[PDB]
Amino acid sequence: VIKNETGTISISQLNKNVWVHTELGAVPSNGLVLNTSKGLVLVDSSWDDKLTKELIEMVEKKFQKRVTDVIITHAHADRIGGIKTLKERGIKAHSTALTAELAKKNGYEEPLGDLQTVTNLKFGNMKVETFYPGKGHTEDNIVVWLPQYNILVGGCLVKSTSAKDLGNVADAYVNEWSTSIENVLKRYRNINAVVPGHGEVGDKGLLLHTLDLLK
Ligand SMILES: [Zn+2]
Repeated sequence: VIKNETGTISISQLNKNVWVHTELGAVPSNGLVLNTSKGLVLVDSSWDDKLTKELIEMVEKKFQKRVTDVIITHAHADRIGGIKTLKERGIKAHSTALTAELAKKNGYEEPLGDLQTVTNLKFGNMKVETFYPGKGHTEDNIVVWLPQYNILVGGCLVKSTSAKDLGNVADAYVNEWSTSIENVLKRYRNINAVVPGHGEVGDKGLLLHTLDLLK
């Protein structure tokens, strides 16, 4: 549970090799910091470059290793915003082809577009699975699964126990969103914890909570 001084960044621990990163904008977004024997892996970066830089520098210093990869969960500014920083420092920015094309169309530098519907990644000792469940918060939103701990990073497809709204539904697919959440529940039937795009960590109850919000 290491927070910065002023800047708006904090890092909470869950496992011996998994932490949560939260950054303020008017809404505090979440992400993941995975400590592996080959380097640090992030599930999402931050709102912009300035925040993304501070974030990388904070964890590299703490864990004594380099951030080598980042997985972008969708193309919105809050997730793709620090792409320039990632690209110039040589950090691999993974994403689906869809997320990659949406970032470009919106004027952002593009991530790798290497991820499929189900992609199995392995970082030294760590194993990470990416999964596209269908449209919801956006047309491209994906979730991240850590099998070794049964942890799920839901991104903005999943709302926390504090969200009484669906948020910005401008690029959302409110109809398929319920089916997409069901795809996640069907694929991962035993979840230990769930990390929402915004809000506090939870469990399977976050998905059911999102389903109710979609009614
Ligand atoms: Zn979004």
